[PDB]
Amino acid sequence: IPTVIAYDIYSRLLKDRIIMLGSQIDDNVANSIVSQLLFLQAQDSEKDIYLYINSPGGSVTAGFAIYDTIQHIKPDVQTICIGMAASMGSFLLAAGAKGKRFALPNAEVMIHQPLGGAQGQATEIEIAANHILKTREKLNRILSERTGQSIEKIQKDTDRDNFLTAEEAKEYGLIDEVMVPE
Amino acid sequence: IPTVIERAYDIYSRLLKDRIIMLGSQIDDNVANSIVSQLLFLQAQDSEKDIYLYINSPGGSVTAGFAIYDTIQHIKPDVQTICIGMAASMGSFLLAAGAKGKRFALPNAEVMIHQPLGGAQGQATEIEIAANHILKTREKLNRILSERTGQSIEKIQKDTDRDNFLTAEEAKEYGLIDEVMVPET
Amino acid sequence: IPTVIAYDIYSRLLKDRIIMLGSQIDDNVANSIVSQLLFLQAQDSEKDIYLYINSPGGSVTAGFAIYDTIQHIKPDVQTICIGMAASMGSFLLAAGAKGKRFALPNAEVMIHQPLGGAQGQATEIEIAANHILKTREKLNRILSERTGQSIEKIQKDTDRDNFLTAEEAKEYGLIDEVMVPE
Amino acid sequence: IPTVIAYDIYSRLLKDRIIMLGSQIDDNVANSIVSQLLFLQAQDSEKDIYLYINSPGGSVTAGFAIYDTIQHIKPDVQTICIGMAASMGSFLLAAGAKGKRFALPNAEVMIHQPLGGAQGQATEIEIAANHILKTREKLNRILSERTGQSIEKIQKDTDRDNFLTAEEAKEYGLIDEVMVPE
Amino acid sequence: IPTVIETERAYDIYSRLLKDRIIMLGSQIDDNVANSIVSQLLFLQAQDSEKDIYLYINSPGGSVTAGFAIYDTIQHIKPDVQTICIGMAASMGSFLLAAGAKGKRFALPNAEVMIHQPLGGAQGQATEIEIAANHILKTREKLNRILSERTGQSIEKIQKDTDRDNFLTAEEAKEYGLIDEVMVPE
Amino acid sequence: IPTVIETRAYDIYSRLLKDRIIMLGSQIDDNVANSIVSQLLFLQAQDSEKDIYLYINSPGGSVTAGFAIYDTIQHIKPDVQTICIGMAASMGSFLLAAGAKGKRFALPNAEVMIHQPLGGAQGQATEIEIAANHILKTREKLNRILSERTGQSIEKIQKDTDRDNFLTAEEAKEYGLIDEVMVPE
Amino acid sequence: IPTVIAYDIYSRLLKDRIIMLGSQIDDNVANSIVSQLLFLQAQDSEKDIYLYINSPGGSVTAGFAIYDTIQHIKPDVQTICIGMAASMGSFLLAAGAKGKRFALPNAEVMIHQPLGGAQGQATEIEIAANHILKTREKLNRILSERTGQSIEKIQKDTDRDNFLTAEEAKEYGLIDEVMVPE
Amino acid sequence: IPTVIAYDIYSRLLKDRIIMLGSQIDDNVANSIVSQLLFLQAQDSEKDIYLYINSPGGSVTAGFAIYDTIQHIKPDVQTICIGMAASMGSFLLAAGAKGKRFALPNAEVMIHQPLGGAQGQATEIEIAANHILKTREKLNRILSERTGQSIEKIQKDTDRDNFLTAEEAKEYGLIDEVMVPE
Amino acid sequence: IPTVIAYDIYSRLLKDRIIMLGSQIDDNVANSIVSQLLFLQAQDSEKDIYLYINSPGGSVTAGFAIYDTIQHIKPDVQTICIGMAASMGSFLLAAGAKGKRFALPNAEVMIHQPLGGAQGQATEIEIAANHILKTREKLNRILSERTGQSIEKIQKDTDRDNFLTAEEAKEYGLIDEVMVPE
Ligand SMILES: C[C@H]1C(=O)N(Cc2cccc3ccccc23)C[C@@H]2N(C(=O)NCc3ccc(F)cc3)CCC(=O)N21
Ligand SMILES: C[C@H]1C(=O)N(Cc2cccc3ccccc23)C[C@@H]2N(C(=O)NCc3ccc(F)cc3)CCC(=O)N21
Ligand SMILES: C[C@H]1C(=O)N(Cc2cccc3ccccc23)C[C@@H]2N(C(=O)NCc3ccc(F)cc3)CCC(=O)N21
Ligand SMILES: C[C@H]1C(=O)N(Cc2cccc3ccccc23)C[C@@H]2N(C(=O)NCc3ccc(F)cc3)CCC(=O)N21
Ligand SMILES: C[C@H]1C(=O)N(Cc2cccc3ccccc23)C[C@@H]2N(C(=O)NCc3ccc(F)cc3)CCC(=O)N21
Ligand SMILES: C[C@H]1C(=O)N(Cc2cccc3ccccc23)C[C@@H]2N(C(=O)NCc3ccc(F)cc3)CCC(=O)N21
Ligand SMILES: C[C@H]1C(=O)N(Cc2cccc3ccccc23)C[C@@H]2N(C(=O)NCc3ccc(F)cc3)CCC(=O)N21
Ligand SMILES: C[C@H]1C(=O)N(Cc2cccc3ccccc23)C[C@@H]2N(C(=O)NCc3ccc(F)cc3)CCC(=O)N21
Ligand SMILES: C[C@H]1C(=O)N(Cc2cccc3ccccc23)C[C@@H]2N(C(=O)NCc3ccc(F)cc3)CCC(=O)N21
Ligand SMILES: C[C@H]1C(=O)N(Cc2cccc3ccccc23)C[C@@H]2N(C(=O)NCc3ccc(F)cc3)CCC(=O)N21
Repeated sequence: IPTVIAYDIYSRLLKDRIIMLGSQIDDNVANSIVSQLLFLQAQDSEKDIYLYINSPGGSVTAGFAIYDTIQHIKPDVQTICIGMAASMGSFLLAAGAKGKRFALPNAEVMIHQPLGGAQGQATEIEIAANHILKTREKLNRILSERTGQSIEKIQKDTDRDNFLTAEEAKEYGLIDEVMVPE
Repeated sequence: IPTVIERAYDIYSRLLKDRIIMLGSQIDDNVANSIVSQLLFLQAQDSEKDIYLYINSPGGSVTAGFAIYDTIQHIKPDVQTICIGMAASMGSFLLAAGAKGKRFALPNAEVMIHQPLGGAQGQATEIEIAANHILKTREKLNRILSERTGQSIEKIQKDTDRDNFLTAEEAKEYGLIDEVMVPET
Repeated sequence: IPTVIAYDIYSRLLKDRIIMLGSQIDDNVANSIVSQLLFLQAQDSEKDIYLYINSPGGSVTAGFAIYDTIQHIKPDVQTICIGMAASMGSFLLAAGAKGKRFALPNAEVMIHQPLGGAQGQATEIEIAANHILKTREKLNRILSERTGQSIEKIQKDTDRDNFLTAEEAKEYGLIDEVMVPE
Repeated sequence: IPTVIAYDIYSRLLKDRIIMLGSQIDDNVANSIVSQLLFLQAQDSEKDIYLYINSPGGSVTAGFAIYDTIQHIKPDVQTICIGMAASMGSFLLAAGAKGKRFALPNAEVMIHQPLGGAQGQATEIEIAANHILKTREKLNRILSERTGQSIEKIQKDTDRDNFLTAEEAKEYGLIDEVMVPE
Repeated sequence: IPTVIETERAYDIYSRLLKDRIIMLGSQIDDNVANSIVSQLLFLQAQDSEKDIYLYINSPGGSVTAGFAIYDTIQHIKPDVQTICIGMAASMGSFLLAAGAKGKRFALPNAEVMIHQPLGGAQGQATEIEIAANHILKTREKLNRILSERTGQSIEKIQKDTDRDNFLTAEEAKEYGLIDEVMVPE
Repeated sequence: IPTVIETRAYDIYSRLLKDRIIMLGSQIDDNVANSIVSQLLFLQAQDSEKDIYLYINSPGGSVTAGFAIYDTIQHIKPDVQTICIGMAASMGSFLLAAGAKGKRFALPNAEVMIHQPLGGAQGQATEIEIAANHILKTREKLNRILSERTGQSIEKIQKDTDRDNFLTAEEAKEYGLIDEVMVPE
Repeated sequence: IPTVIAYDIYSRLLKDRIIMLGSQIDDNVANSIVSQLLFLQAQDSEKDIYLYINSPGGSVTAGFAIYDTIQHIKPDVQTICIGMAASMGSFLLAAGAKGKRFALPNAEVMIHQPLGGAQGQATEIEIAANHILKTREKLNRILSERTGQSIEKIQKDTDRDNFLTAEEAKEYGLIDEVMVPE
Repeated sequence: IPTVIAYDIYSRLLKDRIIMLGSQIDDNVANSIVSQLLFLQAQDSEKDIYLYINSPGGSVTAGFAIYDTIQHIKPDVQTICIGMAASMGSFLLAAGAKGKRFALPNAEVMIHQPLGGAQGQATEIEIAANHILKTREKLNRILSERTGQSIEKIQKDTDRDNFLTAEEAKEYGLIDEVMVPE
Repeated sequence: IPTVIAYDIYSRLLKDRIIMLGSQIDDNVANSIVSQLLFLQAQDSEKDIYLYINSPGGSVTAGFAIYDTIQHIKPDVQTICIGMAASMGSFLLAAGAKGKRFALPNAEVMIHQPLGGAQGQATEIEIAANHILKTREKLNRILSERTGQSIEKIQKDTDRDNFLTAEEAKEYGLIDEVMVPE
């Protein structure tokens, strides 16, 4: 990772209120992004923040740590998909400030239902199944609110992996604009 | 495994000549296929004479256990069940499935009952299908166990929530067996 | 495996025209079952054969080796599900002689779409995908013929794992009768 | 982990009296949090401290190192659940200053009985069982004091994994308020 | 394993011993070993319900439930089952040595007998560990009660003497009541 | 591990060491002992009169590494307070008991565990005898010191450490392993 | 292993009352040798048995199973070392009938103390040590009786690995004669 | 391994007094060869035995079990090297009856010093070193007697791997004749 | 490893002429200790150096690098055993300046013969054995000189692991004094 003069390149972007979500979402990545959001709010509660998303998704609870911190803070958080946003990464792309959710033209967006597992006694499997179904209902309700699509349509469209172009993601309501090059 | 000469037989084949079938391992499809074949063979040799099913098993596959269960109910001879050592999980289900009045345990045998085990990985809807299947399987097992023990389905559900170890005398009181086979002085 | 006097127990059942399909279906299992079917036809071309099925399925081509040998020979092949018939095992259960397909009352039948995999260049993945889709069409067409259900219904009902009781399998047309105990 | 100007982002939050419990609880995590608590008390014995919790739980003794240090020091320790608090993480959430325990709206709280293991001679297994049962009695007694729920209710409600929404965690007495976004 | 031919029938050496009513318990006790020994005991009872059976024990023990399959079959059948320890009888092997017909439990002079409490494990939730602990404690109570009956020692003494590995010579096993006689060479 | 900067940058543990707090927060091996011994000797050189605070959250470990720490504590002039937070087990509980008389503490929910030493021996009969004699002499040395520091008899310590023995903070005070439970205001 | 006509070659030697101890001594080898000794006594109570020893030793309890069976039975058991007899193998060589213990001229005999191990609590290590020391005292006392050497000399001479030629083994009293070729 | 009518091919050769040493020499191979030698002596004490050698050698004590049994029995044992005789295999080739040691023309003979290992305390390494040096002295003394070469020459010529043609092995005195084809 | 103000704790002790030998002795540890000794001689050729020993020993040549550097330099090197000094660690403890070799009261000292290994040809094993025996003679001669015990006594007392208390090590001549606490 190069240095500019001294900042590593990512720390230099954070100085200009750009946060990089560029990996699988796990608790470490979420804790870092949450801390960056809270720090940027403290530096300036009015100026936009820019969340770059190039992520295959990951942990749903880690993604909700980021989601709730975005909604909590005062500054608008713009989202921009570059490369790919899949699964919980596409959920966070849709969670950006209204009118300020973007993708570049060749970015890939993918939506699908949550994944998990359960081993053990029948009653333990039932608890695990009830939990993942309730988690899917929670994700679909918020995605319905942020896209304008019905919960029934989101349920059908996420039954299996669903790949969208940037223009399809705009038509769906996951983003507001394709950022076309000059 | 030793051989006896009467015809030369391995010791298990010699017991099968006297209508004794050994369920002495974890229940998998291979064990079930062997026991099903033995039951059908013994019915063909003599449709009236009892068969003796020895059980020393920690259980195993529910579907493999139902292959044995359904074959026992299908054939004409009574199938006596005897628990020696241990009958756990699907092994205790099969012990309870013997001919009425002919389900036994020796005095220091261990019987254990509990809910079925399994697992699922994948999409939420795949986990839901797997959960619904294992819950329906537990309902099926509990209904039959209620019929064969005389206990209510509600009681069987409570009593199998966790591992429940029974002595031979406790298994008789519960209705999983009819008698403890006490040794002659 | 016990001996009866001298036959191993499975060879004794074959003397009474009973074939055991009691394992995952691979080429070795199929080759054995095909050989047994051809031998039994040669011993007596008129007397029924009994195919016991307790199988989680397996290879589709190995299953079609058994299916085509059943249809080729002159004797009726009865099928009986004891324990479980899943995937290609349920296909073979449905392939028995009309009126002579059975299950015992607590036997489990499961139907679902074929599984596979492909790695490599885009064009290699396309060839593999086209092959498994054509295989699914072939399975569904034959299952429609043997059950009386439409291809559209079979496609919907096999999208995910679908567990049937013996009575449900009779209602579906996968078997003719539940063999209830005296 | 980015730098702000020089602090790593987590060290910058600690300058504003924010401690991150963002991983599984082991002795290393506990020792670090204990040290941070004692340092912040020394800097200012009156000003609140903020404990962020995004944790699946972990070691009960490591969790009690954190619990007893929170109760020992003079400043109030606010707790906030973001993402998830499970097992000993939910215990620590409930341990925050009365009136200053929070969750964000989509945070997950899970409560369950302690896990462990025992191998060896019958008398060794008896010692291990008695120890884990006494540990569960200690956890339930403290959680009863902090939630207002009876020990009998906590015992029943933690027999298996019990997932709570933020609002359910407030109703239970694990938190005081859901921190709703403006 | 060698073959012997008697005039003509060919036997592996262990099958030839079984023809003379000798059963070999010569390995760790698991369900497969127990199923074989149980089958041999039932077969020998059917061949002759009156003639003694000889159970050779050279075993480090093993599964308690597999051992109780053997124990209960010994008590069930009509013939006396002599037990003889050669080499070693440890843990559930020493329990089976003590279970032979009264007056017909033997050891050769340099055989090792070891007694100790049962071993096991549990992993999982507190309530699962409690169920596992209660089960192994009840199993130890059952073992100790039977060993008290077969040796003449009190349950309190058996509990103390099996807290840790306790190695006995053949003569010490006789003094304890685990065997009746040391078979001293002529 | 976070850094604190005072108008000097310290990792948080180095900042605690500036206030004479040493962290024994892991399994005791030679590396941990060498670090703690160096810290004790440095703190004595900085101030020979001011108390040192040894935080203990440890499952124990090496007996010889623990005796490196024990002997350094007794050697130096300053009193070393000991405080158990979380857990002190095995050699960690021995070191808790080794703090300055009247200055051994535990927080209320801390766990203390005492047990006999663990080890191994492999080889010829005479090599096993040497190893056994050594671990028995090591146990007697530990028990003699624990008797001195708790006021309990060697025979009581031997009985109470035969198997794992878990104590609450209040039980550890009653036993003489600590002087006070540090109750919160 | 070749067949002679039908016996495998070892079974043909057993017909002539020759038992082969030709491997490491474990419980399986001891059970086999014990069974062979008891069978040979039953076939002929008067005729000598020949125990061939080419063994590096092994389990002390398995070796004592063989030793006690040799002393129990009525026939004399000659011992002959060919190749090597080490550790418990040399103990069994010395245990043959008085006057009928042999080695061929280039055979190797090795004597040494018993090996073992213990891991666990100090009291467990003490029990293990006391047991191996008592086992060594028993072995050395029997070797003193069968060689004519003092217990003190046997203890000194077995402290470390001690290799003997056939002639040295005769001089020591471990064998009676070197079987020199015609 | 084919059957002739019924014998496996090696058992058929043993019926004509031919023993195959065709593998690495370990105790199992030695025990088998010793048993075959003793059986053939019992069938006919006067008729020659033929020992085929195609072996890379192996255990020195296992080789001495074979060597001493050859010298013990009354029949002459011819040796024939076909393929290769190395290390203890070349020692056994040289041990055949005087005038009846052969090789086929393209057979390879290799001689070299014994191999072993020693691990542990200085005094244990010393015992192991003294043992392997004494073993080498024993091998060299016998090879000197059987070849007519000096012990000093054999020591020098076996310091490293020394490969001989059949004709060179005859010149050395390891064999008596090269068996040239008709 | 903590910092004091800036030095890591071990570098701060080196500033006060204290060298820590606190691990197994390998070439890396020896090279570091040798460098520290040469640096301290340069900093002050007259002032004592303090070598702390808590070591299970290790490489004999690495230990002799340390030993010879101690004897080469002008300053007295005090040695102090804390925790344990075993094998080459106890050799180095005995190598400190006469009158300035110490142990704390509960420190363990263990002496024993050198360990090693050799695998290969007889002549390679002989070279390895002669080397380890010469190494033991060199160690014993120096230990006799430094303790005042005879070489014969040192040989007997190091045949097996020999554990000494601090007081016993003083009686033996391995240290001069037990450093008793005030
Ligand atoms: C265009 C707009 C926006 O959409 N982004 C999102 C974004 C994030 C990461 C990578 C991107 C790549 C391509 C396109 C947009 C990317 C950030 C950008 N910002 C800047 O470029 N700021 C100067 C700046 C950048 C880096 C730096 F180190 C210093 C200054 C902040 C001000 C602003 O309006 N924007
Ligand atoms: C709102 C309140 C609170 O609940 N927290 C907890 C908290 C912790 C971690 C992440 C969170 C994310 C979302 C919401 C609360 C979060 C900390 C916060 N603090 C600040 O935001 N302080 C400015 C600040 C932050 C970071 C920084 F680097 C400099 C200043 C301290 C003063 C205070 O009242 N609060
Ligand atoms: C009842 C009917 C049938 O449905 N089967 C299928 C079947 C196969 C495998 C296991 C089964 C278990 C339970 C129920 C049916 C089973 C075989 C059977 N046959 C026999 O039982 N024949 C005597 C026989 C069996 C075995 C044997 F070794 C000798 C004879 C052939 C004649 C016939 O009509 N039937
Ligand atoms: C029909 C024709 C043929 O195409 N085959 C090939 C074949 C091979 C293997 C499996 C097959 C399965 C299905 C269809 C053909 C199969 C062999 C068959 N033969 C027999 O069926 N011969 C009786 C026979 C079979 C087996 C047996 F054990 C005894 C007799 C030899 C005589 C002959 O013309 N044929
Ligand atoms: C109360 C007393 C004591 O018992 N300890 C032990 C201790 C050690 C580790 C964690 C603990 C957690 C909870 C309770 C006691 C803990 C240290 C403490 N000290 C301080 O708190 N000193 C200010 C201080 C701390 C850290 C820091 F970075 C700066 C100053 C030194 C002065 C003193 O009397 N004490
Ligand atoms: C007593 C009754 C019974 O409950 N069993 C069940 C049983 C099965 C396996 C092991 C057992 C061990 C202990 C006790 C019962 C055991 C079988 C037995 N049978 C026999 O013993 N038959 C003679 C026989 C057995 C074996 C053999 F090889 C030859 C004949 C069939 C006739 C009969 O009524 N019984
Ligand atoms: C007492 C004497 C001695 O025997 N040692 C050896 C020693 C080494 C390592 C750990 C030990 C633990 C306990 C006992 C002795 C220990 C070093 C000590 N020195 C000091 O303590 N010097 C102040 C000092 C220490 C550390 C530091 F960072 C700064 C100054 C140098 C001056 C001196 O005479 N001594
Ligand atoms: C002496 C007595 C007894 O205690 N045993 C137990 C025993 C079992 C296994 C190995 C043993 C080794 C040493 C000593 C006893 C051993 C069996 C023996 N039996 C025989 O020896 N029977 C002839 C016989 C044996 C083997 C054979 F193949 C044919 C016949 C049955 C008749 C009898 O009273 N006894
Ligand atoms: C010479 C004497 C003896 O010391 N042995 C021991 C022995 C055992 C194994 C390998 C040996 C190799 C070399 C030298 C002795 C060997 C057995 C031999 N016996 C025979 O040779 N018996 C004929 C025989 C052997 C094998 C066979 F298959 C048929 C007959 C039994 C009768 C007898 O006195 N002896
Ligand atoms: C004695 C002579 C020499 O043979 N060496 C080689 C040497 C190298 C490494 C380790 C050694 C250990 C023991 C003995 C020699 C060692 C270097 C030494 N030098 C110094 O000691 N220079 C002061 C110096 C050393 C280290 C330091 F950090 C500062 C100054 C340079 C000047 C010189 O003549 N010599």
